[PDB]
Amino acid sequence: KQGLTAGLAEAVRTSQPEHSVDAIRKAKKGLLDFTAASFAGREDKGIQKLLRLIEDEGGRPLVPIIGQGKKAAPLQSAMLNGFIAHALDFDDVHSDVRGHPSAVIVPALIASAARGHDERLLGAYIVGVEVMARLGESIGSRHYEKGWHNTGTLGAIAAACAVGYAEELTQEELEKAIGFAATQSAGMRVQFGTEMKPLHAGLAAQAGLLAVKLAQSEFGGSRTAFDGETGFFSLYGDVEKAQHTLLNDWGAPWRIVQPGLWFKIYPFCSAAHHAADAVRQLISEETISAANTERIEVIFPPGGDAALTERSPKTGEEGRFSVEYVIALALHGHGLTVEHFSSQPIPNGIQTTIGHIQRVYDNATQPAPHAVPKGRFTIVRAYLSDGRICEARVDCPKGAPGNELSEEDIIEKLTLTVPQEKARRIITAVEKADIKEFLAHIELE
Amino acid sequence: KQGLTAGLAEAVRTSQPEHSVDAIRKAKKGLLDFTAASFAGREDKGIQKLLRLIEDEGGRPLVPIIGQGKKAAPLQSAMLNGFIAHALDFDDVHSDVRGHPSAVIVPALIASAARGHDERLLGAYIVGVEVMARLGESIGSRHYEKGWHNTGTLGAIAAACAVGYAEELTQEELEKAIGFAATQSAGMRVQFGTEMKPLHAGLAAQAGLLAVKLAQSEFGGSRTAFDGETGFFSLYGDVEKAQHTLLNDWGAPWRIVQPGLWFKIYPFCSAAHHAADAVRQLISEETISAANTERIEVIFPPGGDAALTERSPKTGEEGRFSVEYVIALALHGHGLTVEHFSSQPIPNGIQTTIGHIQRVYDNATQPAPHAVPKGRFTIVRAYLSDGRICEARVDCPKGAPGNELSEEDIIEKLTLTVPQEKARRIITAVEKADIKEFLAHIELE
Repeated sequence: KQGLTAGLAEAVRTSQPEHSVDAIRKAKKGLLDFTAASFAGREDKGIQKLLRLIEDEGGRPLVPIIGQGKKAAPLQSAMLNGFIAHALDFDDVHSDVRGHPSAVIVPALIASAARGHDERLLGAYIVGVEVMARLGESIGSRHYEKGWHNTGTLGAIAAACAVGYAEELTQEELEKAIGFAATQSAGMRVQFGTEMKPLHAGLAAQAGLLAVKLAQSEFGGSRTAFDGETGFFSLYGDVEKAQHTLLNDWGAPWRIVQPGLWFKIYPFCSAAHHAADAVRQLISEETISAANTERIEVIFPPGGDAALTERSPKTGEEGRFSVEYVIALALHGHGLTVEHFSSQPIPNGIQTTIGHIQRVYDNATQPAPHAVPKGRFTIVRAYLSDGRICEARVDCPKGAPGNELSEEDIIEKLTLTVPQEKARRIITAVEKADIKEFLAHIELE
Repeated sequence: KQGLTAGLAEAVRTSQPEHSVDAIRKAKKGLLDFTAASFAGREDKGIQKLLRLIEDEGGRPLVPIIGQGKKAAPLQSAMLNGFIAHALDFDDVHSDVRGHPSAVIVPALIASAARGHDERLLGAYIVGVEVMARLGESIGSRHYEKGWHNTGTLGAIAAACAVGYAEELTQEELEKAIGFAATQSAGMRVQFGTEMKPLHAGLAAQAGLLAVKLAQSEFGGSRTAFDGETGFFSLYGDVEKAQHTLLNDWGAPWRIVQPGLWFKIYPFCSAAHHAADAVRQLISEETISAANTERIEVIFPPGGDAALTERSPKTGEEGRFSVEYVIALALHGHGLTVEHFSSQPIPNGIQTTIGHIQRVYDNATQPAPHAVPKGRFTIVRAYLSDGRICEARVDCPKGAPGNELSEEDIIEKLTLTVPQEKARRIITAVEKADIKEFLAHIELE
């Protein structure tokens, strides 16, 4: 009669992710996307606030701060590197997680790898994603609806499990590490729209790393924190659901492959990517523009735009969650790029165009079987001068599983910030599973 | 201020605790009890596990680790000193908090006072207790019953508010710090019976200190984390209750005075202190002993022993939550002292005596008007040869508000560990509000 805590600890401990060629390939691509997203945010001012904070605390310079040209202590690095990866909303997402797995897991593993077992990082990454996906599937819808932020609340446990795999924790050590992570698990969706939201990823990475370090120190703790009427799932979610779903069909195929990580080509809310692809198609094929369009209708399935909470953004940052701003920015001839999603105010011409973009809801159109997320689509319809219309539909955006990034796409995202030579050195280190060389290259200056 | 977050921030910011002579006296006594509890646990092996961890991380030696003879970084010191204060269950309790306020608040304030504003520490301590008491009152009974550990889940916000008062944060900065603390709030009762339970106090102190440092760094965050249907009280407790109770009659009377901190004379669960007082009375006045007692009946009102979850402890640590062990230990002629509540096994003779002690429940006996906690009493009845019985009743144990420690009790608790001359110098520094000298003394080199 094995409880959920022991069940998860055993599944993690005895995993053999390196036996899956596809999962290893996907983990290498994940390291490259994580690096690209972190580099693209290297000038974000929140990073400097956090660097001044940890410099005031002090710490041994052991782990690189990605893209920042310095090192810091392991737990400090986990906080910093999680924030950096998530700061621009340019990092990866996972449909099971309903959140951002690599921004939590990879910082924890970077801190572990800088200090041993780096030969297990890729496998640990696969296992970490496996846990976070399954936690997201198991916790229940009410968890997010009530106000918890999955990236934070499930990230600490997933990071503890990834690092626990990497460091070859015993069954008892891993059970305790899971409980040490669960008893720190936190993060509130009220922080959305502020830089505390990406900081949740760093604090979750830090909490999971601390959980492993406590277990390795022989610190005492519960071995059954998932179990019972006061266990983690009863407290934060749906324990019946977790009992049915958490461990079923563990591993191959790994969740990092199926349903798979989605690597973003746009630095804004994944829920706007369909519209972004569609309007770009219309601008390319039909030469539409803000000047020649009277107005726009954006068609979602009911609830498809729930994450796009900004209908009248004033800032590029607020515009990250506005399908109106995404479409209007493209119609005005601008790239859907990092520089246009900052705290600077949206110019008045684009705001005028935003006022001519409306959302409508279509409960009859059947989503495509390969849609990401499942059941999602978006149609963009432009109204031109003489009553003419044109439309484009996207169900699986570029970068999502089923519409994967090309070789060249990965290189392009990496070279947003660094020369071609740097990006190629990074790619080669990752291809060779040379984690020491990877870590050396991603520090930058 | 309008809304709960702004309201609490304003209540904290504009507090004038220094106008309350009684509150200042109580805060000084709380500092001395915190110090004595921390000193008494200085040999705890968990402390060395945590010291090795933070030494591996590194940090500037800025803040004393109480009783350990070294300094560490502010956030590290908060973690260490909260653990140290709570490690033996010898630290203070508060009925509104349903938890251990000083083990959270004083570590955060020590880290803040070591870097300035030390003249505000005593006031900040009062304000911190005010917040944690009100959170414990406002969150609702279901919070603890569901499985959350109030010391952990309410401590970060209380510590952020104490340090925010000490460092004179603005209204906006305090609103943000409250949210930075709330979005980290965590801690599960499944960790009871392990040293992770006292570590919750340090992790809460650390999270509250981080919240203040983020607000001071101009880090972005929600200013309304208590408010709305995804706010802290809706997520973790009873938002209706909090709307009625959180801010009402603030600071009048200060909760550190009424109902007041309880300073323990025994290093075990407060709920056993009545029985401890009673059995000692019986041993003193009637010369009962393990040898001449057939059996014991211990009488509680319904629910009075709910916290005493161990009826058949195997170790002194488990014995901390066993009225049977407390009574049996006293009957066998041993002091109710730190050395008898360690992880070492309970000897077979004491276990035999434990088997002769039964709990019974009396719903008719009226608690005394001065009972602490409200409605609580304990009667100890000893059955001797020839059918004789003797009984002793305790309603307000020594150390509880209304039956406060003498000066001599305070010095005795301090000298469990250090010579009388050292303790007198510590007390003198606290009496004069010489916080710098106090901080110098409690490092123990």
